[PDB]
Amino acid sequence: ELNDLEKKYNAHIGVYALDTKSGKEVKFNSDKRFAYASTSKAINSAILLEQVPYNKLNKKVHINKDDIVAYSPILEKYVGKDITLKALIEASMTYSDNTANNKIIKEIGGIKKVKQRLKELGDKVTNPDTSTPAAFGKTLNKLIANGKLSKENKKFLLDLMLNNKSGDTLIKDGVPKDYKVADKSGQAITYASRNDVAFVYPKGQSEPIVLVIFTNKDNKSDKPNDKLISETAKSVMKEF
Amino acid sequence: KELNDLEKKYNAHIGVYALDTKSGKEVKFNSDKRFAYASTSKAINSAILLEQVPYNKLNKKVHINKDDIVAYSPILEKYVGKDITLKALIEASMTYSDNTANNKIIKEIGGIKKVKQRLKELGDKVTNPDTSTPAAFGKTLNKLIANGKLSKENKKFLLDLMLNNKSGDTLIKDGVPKDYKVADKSGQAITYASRNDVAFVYPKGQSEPIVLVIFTNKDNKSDKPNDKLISETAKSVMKEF
Ligand SMILES: [Cl-]
Repeated sequence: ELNDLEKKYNAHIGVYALDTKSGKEVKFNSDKRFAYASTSKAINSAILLEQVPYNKLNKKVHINKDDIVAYSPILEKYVGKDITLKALIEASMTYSDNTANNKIIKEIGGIKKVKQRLKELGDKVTNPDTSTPAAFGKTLNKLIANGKLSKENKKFLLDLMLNNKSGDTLIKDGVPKDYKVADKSGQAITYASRNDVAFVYPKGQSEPIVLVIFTNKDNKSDKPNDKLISETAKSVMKEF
Repeated sequence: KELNDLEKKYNAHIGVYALDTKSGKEVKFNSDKRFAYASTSKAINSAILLEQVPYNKLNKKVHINKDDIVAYSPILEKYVGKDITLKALIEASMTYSDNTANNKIIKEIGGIKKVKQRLKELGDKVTNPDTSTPAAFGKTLNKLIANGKLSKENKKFLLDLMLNNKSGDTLIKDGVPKDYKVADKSGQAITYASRNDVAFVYPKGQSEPIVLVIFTNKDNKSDKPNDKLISETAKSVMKEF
């Protein structure tokens, strides 16, 4: 199980899983801080979807040269063009586009308005760099799984997660055939697979198990442990 | 135990130097042997910058571009096209062992040539950017951080990071007594089996620390490192104080 997986891999593992149907929790270093990478992009996209209706997603934003930052694969092709908010959220959620994320936060009212929304949600732990498995899972439940998003803005966002290929070797490989997973992978720039979060849907249950899995090796940037994350998922899934 | 025997038990090479800065008492075992180190040197570089920047001035910001980014930069990869302060680069280098934060701290000092010159000046003529010895690295952390020139502010800012470091848990912090306070920085090579820990151990009742340096590598480099070795080395060495 989980401390044997610390030994097995020589990694640290932080888990927080929450069945929202029953209130049941699985923890393990839940109150320890990890650097979570692009999984914050799922938060920033849902807070803008709280304020913009699905029909108003056809608003264009103008992209100019100074707006573009490194590791933007879609938005580097938009210097001096306009793009809808919808296509900014697909680029940030499918490609982890950095320019798309910056424009989505600009559009929320700057990072202070994101910080403040989290204080309102009751998360005094998450900051743009690090959070704990526990803080993050609760924020994800309150904002996406049991939040205030319209039927249509929440199907839009979950289908981007449901149809994402990035972490089919992480929580997705780890659960049984018949569970459906909607995940936001870490897809970190400078080091290999380390984080993954998901909404796991039991076959015959509409409510999700929220599952946060943050891991740390330290200093080995090209070794992914896709299998430390799918093993940790398997063992967690027993509890439900 | 004996240290000779832990090498025998875990099939490892151990280098260790301990100095009680209160009495002046040293423990040595493979002291003058050279080991290639990595992230334990981030605490040396953090201490040379805090020697020329007053704590109130740590809010100064540097701009990050794509070309500063290097591999395993857990925190700074989220800052391309952004500024970050100097108190924040040091916390990312010390807490998360971020490599863009370390390189930017070295550039602030004035580069590797001024890190060299500073060591030379502290009397360390052994350490180079590649290897060092347990004895050289131990006298250098003592002369820069425990009996150095840092302000009170900056010496507690730096040790609080090392004290609340969750990546050194399975190493020195795990082998000492229950009421020994341990402030450390870990390190481990990428390409072969190697595991290091340097620390400032505070025995109950004394405010002077023991400086502990433990360098280790498995005799078969293809072997997975075992954190237990550092833990058990630390336990033996502490019995000598
Ligand atoms: Cl990641």
